[PDB]
Amino acid sequence: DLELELQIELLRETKRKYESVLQLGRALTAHLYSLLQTQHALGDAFADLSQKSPELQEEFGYNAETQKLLCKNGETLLGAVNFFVSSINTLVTKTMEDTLMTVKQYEAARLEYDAYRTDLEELSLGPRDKYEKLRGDVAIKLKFLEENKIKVMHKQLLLFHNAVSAYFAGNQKQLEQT
Amino acid sequence: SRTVDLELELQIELLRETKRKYESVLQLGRALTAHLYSLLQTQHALGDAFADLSQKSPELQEEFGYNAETQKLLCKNGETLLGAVNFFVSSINTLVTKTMEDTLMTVKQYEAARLEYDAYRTDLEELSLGPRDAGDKYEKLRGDVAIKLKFLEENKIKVMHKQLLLFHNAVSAYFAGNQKQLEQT
Amino acid sequence: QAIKCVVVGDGAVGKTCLLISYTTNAFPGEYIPTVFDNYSANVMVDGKPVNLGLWDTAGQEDYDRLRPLSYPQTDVFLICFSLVSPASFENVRAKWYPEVRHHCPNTPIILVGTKLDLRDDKDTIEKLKEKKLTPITYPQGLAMAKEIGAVKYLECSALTQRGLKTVFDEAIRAVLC
Ligand SMILES: Nc1nc2c(ncn2[C@@H]2O[C@H](COP(=O)(O)OP(=O)(O)O)[C@@H](O)[C@H]2O)c(=O)[nH]1
Ligand SMILES: [Mg+2]
Repeated sequence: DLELELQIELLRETKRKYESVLQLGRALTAHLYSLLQTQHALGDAFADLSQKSPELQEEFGYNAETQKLLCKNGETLLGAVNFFVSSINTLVTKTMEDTLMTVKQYEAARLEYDAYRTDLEELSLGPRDKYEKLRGDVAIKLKFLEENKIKVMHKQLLLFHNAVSAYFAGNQKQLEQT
Repeated sequence: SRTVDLELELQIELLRETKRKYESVLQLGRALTAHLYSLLQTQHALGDAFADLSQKSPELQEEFGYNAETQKLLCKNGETLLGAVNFFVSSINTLVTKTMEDTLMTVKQYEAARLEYDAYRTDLEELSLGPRDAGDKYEKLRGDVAIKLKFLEENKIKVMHKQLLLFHNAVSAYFAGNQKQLEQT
Repeated sequence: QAIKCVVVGDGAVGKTCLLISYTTNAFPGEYIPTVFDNYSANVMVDGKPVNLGLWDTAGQEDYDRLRPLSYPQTDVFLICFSLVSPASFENVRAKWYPEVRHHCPNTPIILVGTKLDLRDDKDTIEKLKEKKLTPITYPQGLAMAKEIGAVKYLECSALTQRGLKTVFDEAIRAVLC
């Protein structure tokens, strides 16, 4: 049957891309985390130099505050990015699997009906029904997840974007509070 | 029985402690450059993926594309940041690595002369205590480091002032032109 | 001391595996670890404590704009090419040699032969001929180095480590001369 296996083949290409996204996701997390460690250390290094270098007190001064504010805001952003990737993960590691698994059960009793047909076909003219039950839990299971995809990606994609945006706004704001 | 050039030696300790701290900043800067280059690239990938998914998903065409364009705006703006930090790192690297090293090269010669003079005048003392007898390099070097320490401090203020000003500006300009369009695309 | 070494070269050559194998002693073929990550290392170059800063890159044209962003303040380039890829090897003069010089014309360059194992194996050896092509020899790689101005020319396998540990010792020596 075409319907399902056109619906499945797409549920994989999609499980894939969302993985390729999930990759770039932890990466973003990674690089972001590091960058924060650096800005934290850099703000302390600048605060210190500010106290010791009266000739360059202001210059080291505004540089430390900035880096400190940036680090603080970066924390929230990181939280967000994590919640993102995390949730996108739940939608791939579990919810999607739960569906991709019942497909395996469907595939188990799938080509065995299409095989046993052509197979026990030779044997004829010479001189066992719950195959669809899985079909229910794979069509009703399948696009019952698509709604779920939409519901999650919509929300997740919005939080993420808002988070990134908020990042720069929160930064640009307090950054002008000097 | 030890020669001490109080003011001078205090300045030397400060230069060594300054050089230590700057070298620390220099390391952090380098890390900052790495991570920023790593962050950058991702944003280029993310941008492309999101742009991809945006076309292969009409249900979420506006959501994915909204992000695609942002992760693409950032990247470009984070190219101007990277360039600025490299500039920061290499400028201060010249100061520490070359200009401060030149002076410390003279600070070491002077310290050596100062210690030789102390050993010399000490040898003289424990030599008087015997069959009886009770009747330049250091000074030239002492003068050479003072001049250098002064030239160095002058140049240090200038280089750091300019670099602290530009680094700060670059770091914040990575928000100004990053806001007026971060969600205006 | 701080030395910055950038690894460049046609994608698929193994620049990423070259650096993960070296710095972590493991092949990344397992999940392909953190994208666009850079790597550092601490090696003893003759009773000498060195902090090696290794920069990975992306060979695809898509990144031609933000790639040279890592070249400033570099100390030694390692133009790579696959010994199993004659095509990649051509771009050694077609793309890399110029670009690296276009920005920093004065920095030492080390030509490396990534994948020295798939040079005598039963598979690509056949499909290589299948495309009317053959693997890169010592010459024309040894001459390629000279055709450019490489301070050295080594070969190695990120999957066997043979010649790996060396490639960087040469990168460093090329620096402090
Ligand atoms: N057999 C073999 N394969 C390698 C070697 N190095 C990389 N590869 C493979 O080549 C492909 C691309 O390698 P990669 O490190 O991602 O190349 P990059 O574009 O330079 O980062 C992957 O499928 C690797 O498993 C090698 O030393 N020997
Ligand atoms: Mg790679």
